Amino acid sequence: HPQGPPCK
Amino acid sequence: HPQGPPCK
Amino acid sequence: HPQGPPCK
Amino acid sequence: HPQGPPCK
Amino acid sequence: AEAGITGTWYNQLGSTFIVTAGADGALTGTYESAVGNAESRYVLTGRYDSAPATDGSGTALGWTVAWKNNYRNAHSATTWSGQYVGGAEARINTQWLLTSGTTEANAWKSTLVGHDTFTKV
Amino acid sequence: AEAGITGTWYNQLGSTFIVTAGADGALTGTYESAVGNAESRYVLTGRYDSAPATDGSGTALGWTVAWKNNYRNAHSATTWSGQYVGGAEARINTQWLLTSGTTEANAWKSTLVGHDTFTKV
Amino acid sequence: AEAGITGTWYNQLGSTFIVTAGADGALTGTYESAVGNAESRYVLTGRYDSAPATDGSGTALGWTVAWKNNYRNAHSATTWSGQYVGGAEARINTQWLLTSGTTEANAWKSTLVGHDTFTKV
Amino acid sequence: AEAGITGTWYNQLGSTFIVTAGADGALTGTYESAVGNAESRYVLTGRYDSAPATDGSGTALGWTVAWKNNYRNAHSATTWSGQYVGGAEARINTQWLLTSGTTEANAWKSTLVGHDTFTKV
Repeated sequence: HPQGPPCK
Repeated sequence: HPQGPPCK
Repeated sequence: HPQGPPCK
Repeated sequence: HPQGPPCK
Repeated sequence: AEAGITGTWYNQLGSTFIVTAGADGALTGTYESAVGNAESRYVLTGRYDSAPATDGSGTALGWTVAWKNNYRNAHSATTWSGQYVGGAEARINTQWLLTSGTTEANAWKSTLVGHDTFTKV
Repeated sequence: AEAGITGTWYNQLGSTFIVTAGADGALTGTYESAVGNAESRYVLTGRYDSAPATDGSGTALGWTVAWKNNYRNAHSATTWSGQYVGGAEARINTQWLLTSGTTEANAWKSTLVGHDTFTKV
Repeated sequence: AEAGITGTWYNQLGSTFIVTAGADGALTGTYESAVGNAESRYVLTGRYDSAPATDGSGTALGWTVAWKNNYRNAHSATTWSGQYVGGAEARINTQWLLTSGTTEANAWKSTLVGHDTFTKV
Repeated sequence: AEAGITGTWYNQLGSTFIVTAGADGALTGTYESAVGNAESRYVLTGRYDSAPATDGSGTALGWTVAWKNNYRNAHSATTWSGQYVGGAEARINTQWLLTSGTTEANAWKSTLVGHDTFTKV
């Protein structure tokens, strides 16, 4: 989801 | 508060 | 999830 | 309210 | 959505909100508090998913109202987050957050939470 | 407030939001998701109390972002409700609601709740 | 309250909760998920204001259910916060928070928010 | 979890909560309001996932406190929903709902929402 932290 | 029901 | 409505 | 911080 | 959203909506407390859903996701309108007298109107601005749906899902949207106009300043703002379900009996089901500006000592108690269901009738 | 609000804000997840607070309560800007690449920008619109304060209270505000742009459509919208505290270390403390459009059977699980603290650094 | 609270309550989704309100504020009982089959029962524990009221206010209460029993482990817990209004048509109006255990990367999306209205019928 | 949960936890406001996590999901203890004087203690009861985890997820839990004891009756109850993350720096991250008993006319404003992070230090 675009509202989240980086996924990294 | 303006968001409430009537006060009546 | 157990908190939901029937799935039916 | 008892859930709040100190009032101090 | 969009055309289905544009119009007047009423909630279970007697409030009325009139909005226009723009082609690209904008939501603009006014919120009127009960009684329905002039000074009960506040500006509202929001956004909605303009491209929601092969499985009958609702359309997500949200809007904000700052409770200040030329008759009242309640030093607070409310945001409504929810979805629009159209059809015979269309409705917008929402949950809202009302935050008042407080000093830092009362910040912990600054936000109320509730829910509203709006219908066209 | 207003001048103090206008600018770039960052939250603890790496998101950036740039906003302009208009004279009469409008909030307009863009929200950028982490990574910081072009396609991570979404439009935001909101309102704030333009006349907040002889007791150092914060300024109530709220804004909405619909998660759709020309690269992504997450079929959801988030609204942030909170207050702006200015000074040496200004911050906007918020609670948010993220609603996804669902079918009626999954409506009960459509909204997530969280909180974000934004700083200028 | 207390005697008025003790009993079976049903919500708009088809869930049933049976509770005993103890003299000193305890709430103990079981929550049953729809269908109504054995394995749909979970333990609930909570508290309520045992001394609520010369102005017809409701009785504040809250309870928690961890979604684990001997047939299911949904790795989550829900808490309901609300008030009991007794009379001809008694009801418990609540707002709830459902948190799932997540890894730290998904912690931001771990809690859902909703509301339930329970009646004796 | 369980053994990791049992103990004293402190939040960023100066409140202290001491709990025992029972083998089968029970949470029992007391919550102490700031100052730390006798009459600041309230009973708490809750539940947690006793069988959480090959991917380092947290343990979901929730508890309730009715704000009544033999010195105070604040006619309200709070429920905390969150998860326990153990390790060097264990913490319980929560969101809470505080509902006060109101008359039906003020029911719309009966619940506040917030979040708390508890640590062992």
